This record gives sequence, structure tokens and C-alpha cells, in this order.
Amino acid sequence: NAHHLDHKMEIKQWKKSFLCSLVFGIPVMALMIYMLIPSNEPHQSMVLDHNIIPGLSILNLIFFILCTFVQLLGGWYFYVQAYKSLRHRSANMDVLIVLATSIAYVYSLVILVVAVAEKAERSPVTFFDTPPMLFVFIALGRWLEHLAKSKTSEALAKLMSLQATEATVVTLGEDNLIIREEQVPMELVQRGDIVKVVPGGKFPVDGKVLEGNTMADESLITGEAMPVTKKPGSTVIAGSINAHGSVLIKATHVGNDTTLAQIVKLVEEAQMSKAPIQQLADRFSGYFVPFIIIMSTLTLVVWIVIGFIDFGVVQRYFPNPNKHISQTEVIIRFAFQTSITVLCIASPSSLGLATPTAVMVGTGVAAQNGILIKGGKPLEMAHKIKTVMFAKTGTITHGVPRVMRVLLLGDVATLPLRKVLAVVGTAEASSEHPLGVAVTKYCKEELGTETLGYCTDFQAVPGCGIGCKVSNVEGILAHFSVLIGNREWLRRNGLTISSDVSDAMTDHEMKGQTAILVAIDGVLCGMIAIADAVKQEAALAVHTLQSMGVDVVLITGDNRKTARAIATQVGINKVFAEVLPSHKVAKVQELQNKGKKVAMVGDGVNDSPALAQADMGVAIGTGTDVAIEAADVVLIRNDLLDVVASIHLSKRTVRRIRINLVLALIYNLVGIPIAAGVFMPIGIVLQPWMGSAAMAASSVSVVLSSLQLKCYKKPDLERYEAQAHGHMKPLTASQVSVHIG
Repeated sequence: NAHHLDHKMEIKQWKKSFLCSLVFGIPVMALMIYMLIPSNEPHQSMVLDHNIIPGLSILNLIFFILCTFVQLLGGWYFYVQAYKSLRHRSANMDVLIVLATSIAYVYSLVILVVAVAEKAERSPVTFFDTPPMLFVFIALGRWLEHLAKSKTSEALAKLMSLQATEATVVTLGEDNLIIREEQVPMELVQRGDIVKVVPGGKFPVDGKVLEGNTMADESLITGEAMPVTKKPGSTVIAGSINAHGSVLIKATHVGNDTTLAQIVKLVEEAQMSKAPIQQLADRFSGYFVPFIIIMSTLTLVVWIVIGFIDFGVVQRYFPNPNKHISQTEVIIRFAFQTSITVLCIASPSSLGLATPTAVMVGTGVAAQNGILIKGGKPLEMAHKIKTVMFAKTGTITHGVPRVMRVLLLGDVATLPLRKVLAVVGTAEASSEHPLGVAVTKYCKEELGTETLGYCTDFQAVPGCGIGCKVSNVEGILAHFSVLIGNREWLRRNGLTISSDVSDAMTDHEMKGQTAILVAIDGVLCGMIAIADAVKQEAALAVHTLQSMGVDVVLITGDNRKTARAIATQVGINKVFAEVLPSHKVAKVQELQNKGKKVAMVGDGVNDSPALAQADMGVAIGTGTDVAIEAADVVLIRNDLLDVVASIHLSKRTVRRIRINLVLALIYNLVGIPIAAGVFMPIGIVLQPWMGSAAMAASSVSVVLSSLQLKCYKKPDLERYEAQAHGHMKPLTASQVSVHIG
């Protein structure tokens, strides 16, 4: 487990290989620098290059000895990978390395065999010091870029290796009295067991608190910086840290069913859906290396043909025609040096891993603050979103309503205040709507009676209203056809509604207090007020998106007047009201009909068809419920500011996508003419050993450009109302547009 993300074996192997290459690279460095820097009073004027036999200088013998070893002791790895790639129908960078070393060991050996055969008094300059300098600067570069590839998977490494493996289960007799205790392994612990915890221990299972009061912190899991207080009957998370003594819990989710496993599963899969930009960078990177061979070997022919056709062109560029070197023996060597440098300076890895490292670092940084962007396609999608769509219930409001004002409009004598709420409560209890549970709990806490009536013929039409009959209500009396719905609910059954009550119910409707209609047995019993408080983060979340340049729009199933009432409370322009949850897609299909990219800020299971139809889905508030298929962006914390911080961070990751792909093209397209030998007129050309040190400092530089994303402080509140200070205006409902048709 986590060995794929560890990179430990590659680090060990490349460090060992680099240390193995160092012991042979240091002597070549020492000899080259000793020959390079002259002394003021040399002992014998560099005696170390005294020829022993005509053709083979004593320095070239040492270089040959030191290079043959490295050719077959430190270079068989690249030979093996090149052979295994030639077994395939494609190539690799190891093909380039094998070519660059084979040429430098074949031509530089033929040029010395020729000098030995002709018994020349001077041993020519040979390409025998570059293979000892190629591998050190390649092994070091690979070791450093693998080390920098780590610390990109730091989030995944700290998340996967976060859950515990031993849990202290306990058996309770009747009143949590201890029967025995064991430490069951995680591989076989089952749901329903009772697990204790030690002071300072972990909460390894998602479950419910049995008894005892204790606060725990799970900052490394979700991201909050405060220890949440837990009471008997609350929910614990798998991975937290116990603080106060021992608590007893009942297991609910064990194994892959826990949230942390779901988070890891989602993050890992996020880097699988490659964006079309990555697909294009893959299609043009398959035909990249053969382009390098074809274009490099063209230079080798070019220099030779220009030398044999017009040697006088380069004659002025070659300073010293000596007796030991002919006009041809100098053009050939330069042609081969340039040819080797061209295909030894290209860095395909800087173009291959340009995007994936940036995507991985961005996703990992996001996952540390609750933001849980999935897929590579939504990453670049957030760059080109013009319009964002918001939901009302569960996204901008808290989600927990209550009852504020209750009035009676019928007759007090036959419909007293004691049973009018009881009948509607026992009617709505059969409904699962949050309105029903809110009114039922309000009635229970107000009347104080644990009992209720009985409801029959419970007809429930979603989005419009309900109708039923209630009886057996005499239980609370010791201390009836019912139709509940909206304004149009009581029209199609032919029952009138007065105008004053319509004015009365609109009085609280303007204030964001949605008011439900009560009518039992054809009598206008009274009017009921319900509302949900908008989160305090709604004012600034929209204000930034409009400031950033992304259009906003609200969709909601309630009536039109509440839509404008709730729009001004947050500051939206266009709103979609009077929509039943049947379609949810006709609205997206007409925002997207213009050709724009649309993204809905949903709430979870209730908006699955709309989020899937939309290009980007924001599932906010889905605490401990990460498993969502329709949405492509999931937010663990119910924090509306994170919507800003998701697109804000997504563009930054996409910003580094191009930067990495530009440094991978600048380096290649600038590294060719310098290596191609076009800079003889200026007078700067590269020895091949300098063509690999530039490659090592390229792959690391690409990765080090990605690790700069990790130093991303999460913008807290005080930063947000800093750039949003002084320019923000709440628009009235007069400048508000609504749906058409």
C-alpha cells in the first residue's frame, strides 16, 4: 500500500547509481581541470599529456580506460531499456541517450584507431570524457527529479497512511458495563461492534457516540482548525484524535465505506481523466523523439556537405590550420560534436511530465482545505466557465428551518389553537419534506406531548402540495379532510381563498419567510410561517464571482416572489423560479444553447440530473457523503467561500499547465540552434558534457515549477473582504430577471 506513491525505491536506486557514477566522474573532472588551468611556473609545462607511442597520448589512454568501464558498468541500464523499447514499436529518451553515447564512443574510437594506424605524432582531441560526464549529470538529474516528484504526493501519502489498524473493541453487558476487551484487526472488524478509545488515541471508525462527552479534532482529514465537540449520539470520523479520556461508539462504516477511503479513492481517480490539452501533448510527444533523430542526423550531413563543397566559408571560423590537423579532420569533428549535442540536449521528460505534476500538486493542495476537485477535464473547464448556477435549499441557506409565527384564521370555537397544529403535524409526519419535519418538531416541542393523531389517505404530490384525512387525535385533546399546498394547490379542487389572507401571507413572504397554506375541511384554519437563515458567506461568494467575471444565476422550486426576495439577499440578477423538479435540464439546455459553459452549484442527491447535464457540478455540503457520480467537484465542508476557492485555484493549476509546456518548448527550440552549431559566427558552442547538465537542470526545473503551488496559504476571511472592500452593491428586485415561459 502507498508504494506507488512512495517513490522510495526510485530514490534509493538513483542515489546509489549517482554515487556509483561519482567515483568515476571525479577523476575525469580532476584531469580536465588540471589540463585546463595553467600554472604560473609549471613543473614541465603539462607533462601529463606526453605521448607514449605515435597516435595514443598517455592522456587519451587514461580517458579510454576510464570511459570503457563507465560504458559497461554504469551504462548497461540505458542499454537494457533501449533494447526493451526497440522490442516495441516506439522509442524513449533512453534511445537518445544510447545514440549520444554510442556515437561518442564509436567515432571517438575510430578517430584514435586512425591516428594509431597512420602513426601521427599528435593524438587528436577525442570524445572520451563526455560519457563519464553524461551519466553523472543524468543520474544526478534523475535522482533530483524523482526526489522532487515526491513531496508532490505528500497529501496522498499523509492521507493513505492516516487511518489506524487496531481498534479496542469492548463488550457491554446492559449499561455499558465492560465484559471483556480485545484489539481486533481492521481487516476483519465488522459493523455494529462497540469500540473504546484511549486518551490521545485515534477514532478509527465512522460511527455514533454511545455515551460520554469529548471533543476531537480531524484537521488532517477535512481541514478545520478547531476541535469539534462531540456528545452521546453524535457522529465520529475515521482518523481523528481522542482528547478527553475514553468514549464508547458503535461502528457504522468500516473499510472502504469510510469517508477517508472515499476521499483517497476520489483523489487517485482524479488524475486519470486527461484533458484534451494533455491528449494533444501526448499525440505530439509520440512523434517527438523520432523528429529529434531525423533532424539531428540532418545537421551531421549538413556540416559535412558544406565542408566538402565550400570549406572557405568556415575557414575563417576555424582559427588554426595546423600540421597535425587537415581541413577535413576539423570539419568532421565539429560536425559530430554538434550532432551529438543536438540529440543529447533534448529533454522529452520536461515535455512529458509538464502537465501531470501540476495537476497532481493542484489536486493535492486542494484536498487539504476541503476542496475535492475530481478529474482533469473539470480543471481546465473552470477556466472557461462564464455562467454559474446556484441552488436555494442546502447551498446558500443553512438547510434547517423552523416556525416563527402561527395564526388562526378560521373559527376559534370549532378549530381551537390546541388541535389545529396537531392535525397538520400528524398529517405532515407521513411526508419526508423538511417542512414537514420542521413543523412536526415545532409542534412536539411546543405542545410537549409525545403523542399525535392519525393520518389516512395520505396523498403526496411533490412540488405542489398534499391532501389527506386525519383522525384519532383525541390523545392530545385530553390536555377531518386536510389539504396542504401552495396558492394554486387549492384551485383545481374548486375551493376559494380570500384576498386579505392572500395579502396576509404575502406580508411575511417578502421577508424571505416562506408561508405554507393551511386548510382543513374547507375552512381557512390559519397561516404558517417558515424560513431558513442564509449563510453569512453568501454575500461575498457571489460578489467575487461577478468581480472575477463569471455570471451567476439562481434556480429554485418555490414561487416567484420568494425568488426575488432571496435574490436581493445575496445579490443575483437572473433567477429561475416556478420550476418543479421534473425537468431540471430544460434550463441548462437553454443557457448552454447559446454555446457557453454552464456550471450548477447543486446540493447533492436532489440535483443529480441537473449536475450531470451541466458541464461542472458543485456538490457543496456533502459532509461524509463524498460518493457522488453526477458532480465533478465535491466540497467536504459546507462552506460557500470554497466555491470561490475552487475556481480560483483551478485556474492557477491551469496557469502552470501552459508555463510548464512553454518552458518545455523554449528549452527545446532554443537548445537546438546552440547545439546545432549555428552559433559559430558568434563563437559559442557546447561540448557534449554541457549538453546533459542543461538537461538535468530542466526536468527538475519543470517539477520545481510545480512545487511552487504548495506554498498556497488558504485565503481566510480577512483576505477576502480586503480585495472585495469598497466595491460591492446590493441590487434591488427591480433590476432582476426571471424565467420566461
